[PDB]
Amino acid sequence: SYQKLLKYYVLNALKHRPPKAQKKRYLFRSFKATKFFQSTKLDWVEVGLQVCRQGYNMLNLLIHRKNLNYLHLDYNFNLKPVKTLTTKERKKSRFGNAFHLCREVLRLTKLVVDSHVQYRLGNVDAFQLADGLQYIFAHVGQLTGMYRYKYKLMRQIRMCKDLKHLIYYRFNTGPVGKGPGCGFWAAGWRVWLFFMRGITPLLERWLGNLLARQFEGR
Amino acid sequence: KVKRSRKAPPDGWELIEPTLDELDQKMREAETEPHEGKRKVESLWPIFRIHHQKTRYIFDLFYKRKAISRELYEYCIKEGYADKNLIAKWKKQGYENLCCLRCIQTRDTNFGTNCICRVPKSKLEVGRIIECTHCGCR
Amino acid sequence: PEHVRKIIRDHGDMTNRKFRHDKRVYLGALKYMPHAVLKLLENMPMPWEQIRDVPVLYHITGAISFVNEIPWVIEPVYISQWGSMWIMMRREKRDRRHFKRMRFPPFDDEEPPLDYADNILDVEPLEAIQLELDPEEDAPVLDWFYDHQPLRDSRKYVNGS
Amino acid sequence: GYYCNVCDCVVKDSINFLDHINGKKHQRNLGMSMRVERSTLDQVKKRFEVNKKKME
Amino acid sequence: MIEVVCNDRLGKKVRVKCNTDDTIGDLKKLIAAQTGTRWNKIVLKKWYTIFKDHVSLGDYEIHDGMNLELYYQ
Amino acid sequence: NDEEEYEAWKVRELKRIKRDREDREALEKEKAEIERMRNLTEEERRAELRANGKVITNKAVKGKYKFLQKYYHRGAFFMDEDEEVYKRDFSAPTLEDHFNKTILPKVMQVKNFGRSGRTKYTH
Amino acid sequence: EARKRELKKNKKQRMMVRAAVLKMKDPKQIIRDMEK
Amino acid sequence: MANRTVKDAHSIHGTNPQYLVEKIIRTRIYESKYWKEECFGLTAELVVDKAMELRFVGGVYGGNIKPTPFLCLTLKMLQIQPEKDIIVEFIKNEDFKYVRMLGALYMRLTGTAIDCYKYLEPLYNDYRKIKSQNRNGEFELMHVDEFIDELLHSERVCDIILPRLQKRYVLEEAEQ
RNA sequence: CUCCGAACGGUAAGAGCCUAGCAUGUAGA
RNA sequence: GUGCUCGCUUCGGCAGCACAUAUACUAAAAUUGGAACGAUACAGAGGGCCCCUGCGCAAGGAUGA
RNA sequence: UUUCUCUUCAGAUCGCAUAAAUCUUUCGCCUUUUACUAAAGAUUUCCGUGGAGAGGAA
Ligand SMILES: O=P(O)(O)O[C@H]1[C@H](OP(=O)(O)O)[C@H](OP(=O)(O)O)[C@H](OP(=O)(O)O)[C@@H](OP(=O)(O)O)[C@H]1OP(=O)(O)O
Repeated sequence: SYQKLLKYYVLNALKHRPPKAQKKRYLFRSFKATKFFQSTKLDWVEVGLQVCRQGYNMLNLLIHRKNLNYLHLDYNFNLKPVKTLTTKERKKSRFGNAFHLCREVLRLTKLVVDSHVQYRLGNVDAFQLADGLQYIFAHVGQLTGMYRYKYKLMRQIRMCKDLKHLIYYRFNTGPVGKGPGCGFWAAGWRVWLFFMRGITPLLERWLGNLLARQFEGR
Repeated sequence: KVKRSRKAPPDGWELIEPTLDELDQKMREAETEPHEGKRKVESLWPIFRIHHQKTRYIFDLFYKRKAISRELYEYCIKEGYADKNLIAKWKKQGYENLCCLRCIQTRDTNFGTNCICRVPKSKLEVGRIIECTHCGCR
Repeated sequence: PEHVRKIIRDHGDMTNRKFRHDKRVYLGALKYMPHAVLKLLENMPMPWEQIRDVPVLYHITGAISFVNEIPWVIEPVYISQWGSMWIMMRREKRDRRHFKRMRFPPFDDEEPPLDYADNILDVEPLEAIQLELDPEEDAPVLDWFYDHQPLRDSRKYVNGS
Repeated sequence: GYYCNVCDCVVKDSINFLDHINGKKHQRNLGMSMRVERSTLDQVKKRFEVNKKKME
Repeated sequence: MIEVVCNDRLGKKVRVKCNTDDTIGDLKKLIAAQTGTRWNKIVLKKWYTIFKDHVSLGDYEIHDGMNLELYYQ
Repeated sequence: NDEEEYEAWKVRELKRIKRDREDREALEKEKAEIERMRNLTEEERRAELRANGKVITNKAVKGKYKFLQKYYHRGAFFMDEDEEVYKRDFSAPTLEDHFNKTILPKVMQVKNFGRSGRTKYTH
Repeated sequence: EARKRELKKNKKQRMMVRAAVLKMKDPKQIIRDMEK
Repeated sequence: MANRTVKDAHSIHGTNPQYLVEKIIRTRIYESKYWKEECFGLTAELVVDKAMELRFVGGVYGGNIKPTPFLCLTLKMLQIQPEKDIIVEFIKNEDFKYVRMLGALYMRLTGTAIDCYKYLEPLYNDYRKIKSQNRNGEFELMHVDEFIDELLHSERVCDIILPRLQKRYVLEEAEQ
């Protein structure tokens, strides 16, 4: 684990050239100038639930525009069939690339949001919360089905799995020797933040390429 | 809408409770109201009316009546009950009373950013019809 | 403030509530500019002060509530916070025998939780792992340590808003 | 198998035929039978008469 | 002990490790533990050969790798 | 059996009424149990008192993978139930781990024409 | 590997020929005209 | 046609007008033998006749998803969307049982939580019997108190998922 | 000695009967 | 609506002063008609263009001049 | 005194750390491709950041 962490660290140290470009291009700074945006002060859990509902609504309207009346996401973003579409329909729902990935990403997001909603809605409410978050990053390593759209995940997932045992042998030392150490997401959440920050433009490009095919032509 | 502030309220908070919570109950009723009947945005008029009433009350208490202290005139806005920028808009001589933007000219927003009642009483309301898409401030 | 919630009243309908006219880019920008998963992946409410504010830019039709806020946690205060949390989590793992933290899927298989916490939200236990500090040695780091923005009304330790 | 008189068609199955007259074009031509929500007293009579006939 | 592939062409290619002489209720428990759906809602098929919640596993004689088209109730 | 029905209607009403009050006091009992554990952690005994069980919902009684037996993930989606189907010691050869994987010539990870990965925990 | 594509092309041609044969003298083409 | 009630519907703010039930189970209700009969139209009156003639309280059975006429008729009344007066009349009906059961169920799925408690509390005194079909087809005799206990306290008392009704503590702290 | 992967290369093509969630909002007299 | 005329002239008001100057795919509506390779019955295989899946002018599968 | 607007110049570990993509080379694979593996070089995209006019609240 420490070997892999040091490997990532040194490989980061190498690819480090002084960046000076882009002319200071900022987003969410010109949107508010137009009438397609309005600022507000809304609680964080509210914003998360709003984002999850908006994502589900977007995907549902996508699937409905395609006139597929036999599929369902189920609000955990696990695309569920209905009646064994196998005449000519299973060849019509072979997304593979972006629907898979957007589904995985929104599944992770809605999962974290609903975990904190249960915290506010009377969960364990103790350190069990942070333990759950640690298990959630483990699940994003394994449970969340993002492998197919991108296999480069395994780098950061091995990073998270090594970061795991980096903590327990610093946390589970002394009285706590075997039990589940709830740990922290000081590094996990950090890595996934960097990940999403780097991969936002890929999905911007894929949606720019796909929306024209489902809304303009081919 | 009282959720939390990580501290105790000021001394003169007990006087604010009944009227403030009455207005908050009106807001909660207008928030869970039905959509059937509201044409396109008719549901979003009374929310602005209630917000205007709340700002009116807290402003009359702040220094119009000189009843509320200096802590409440910042702590009531520090926690979410009224708008500071809106009251700053009220400080002007022209901005007497109007909504956010429903009859304004081309402001920073493509439709408007000045006020709902910003139109004049002597020339607006073309012919006889007075209305406003954002707040209906005739 | 509450314009957002009434803007969420429409989830899909037959031209009932802004369904037809407010659909096409309501899908487009919804799928094209996610840019909120990152913000929610970058605007954790800091559970020691889990009452976060989270300013949110929202499209009018209700496409996405984008967050404009950015975290600027002070490095040494940040590290002291997470170290106190480290000690308290070790304490709670040592003392407690039976540890229930296995609520892995929430939302209950197509049960949207948008109720009783997307509302007035009477429940708010924001006193999770706030360590009880004795003001004898921990005095100067007392009143600016259990607040997620300990710089607003400072005027000496904060360059601005 | 099943054959309709007004619909002017024949279905070679049971469930496939059951899903025919319930929303048929000729069934629609026979008359618009949109469910009109009866008055509150309608349920009252539907309860009273059925309690008096079936039970009593 | 047996390894089964609870598969599907809709983002669910799951690998559950089932017992030898076990039932299918426990297999559905494992499929839910690895898939993320309620227990009683899962369905397993192989061209409409709907496996039931009481017929055992060795009864059909499943062996290592026998994939199963997953569906939901 | 009307006399028996009214007798059990209170039997259910008592349990259902007992669950309500038992749920309210549990929030105070949980906080009180932390307070009892607080003083217990404070001045009960310096490594001279446990009053515990180290209870865990599902004990993962693991074994030892032979040489390259796959890392099987149980799946952390349902563990509060404490179902007995989980306690089975998933440390067995599933499909191809039955072999020794030592008599082989040099090594065989997978000849499926996809060996992107390269690792065996040698270092 | 290309033999699969060749067989697929041959099968597609045969299917098109069979469809044309069934449609040219179809019940809607031949037997339908038999009544006229 | 099985889209809307007549021409318009006050959309239940939870999920949707008709889609409060899972889409899978809904599509199964449509592709069903019982959906053939009584689906020609049932607004307010004939629902009463079709309701009392089915003495079961259950959801899905069989290896395939087999909907009971109880569940299908709940969905029929859901698509019909009657007024609250009729539902209150059915809630206060002691002679017929399953009509009151359906009133309670639709009130749970269609109604504010305040009214849910206000109209479901007095159903906590019927120690009578209720017939219910298990998933394996076998029936079971269940008391009505147990039914409402699973309805309010527990989730998915039937195959349907419930839209997260509040805890009694918050409402007791705020209201009645 | 714990590194765990997904899609395509896959389901013959067929004539008779039948049922449906979706979409325009206007020019003009 | 706001503040003011050493105004008419009271504290009822009368007239004037200056600030504020034009939102709106207008309508909560109206009518308008169609498509599953979808289940069912039936015989049971010797060069480019128009389409579909799809992120790549990656790849894949297809009737209609 | 405090903030928001924006045209503008950055070679300061512009950011006491660290994401991806494109192209060109070198390995491992390889049944075709897309997803890939681990090393070098370069160009961009995203989370950003620094220093200088003018214009808007306390
Ligand atoms: O079973 P071990 O080989 O001893 O390792 C386990 C295992 O992690 P790894 O398999 O990746 O090494 C557990 O992870 P999961 O099986 O749950 O995925 C993890 O438990 P957590 O998930 O809570 O982190 C933790 O076990 P524990 O919680 O007891 O610390 C850990 O190390 P140990 O089992 O040796 O402690």
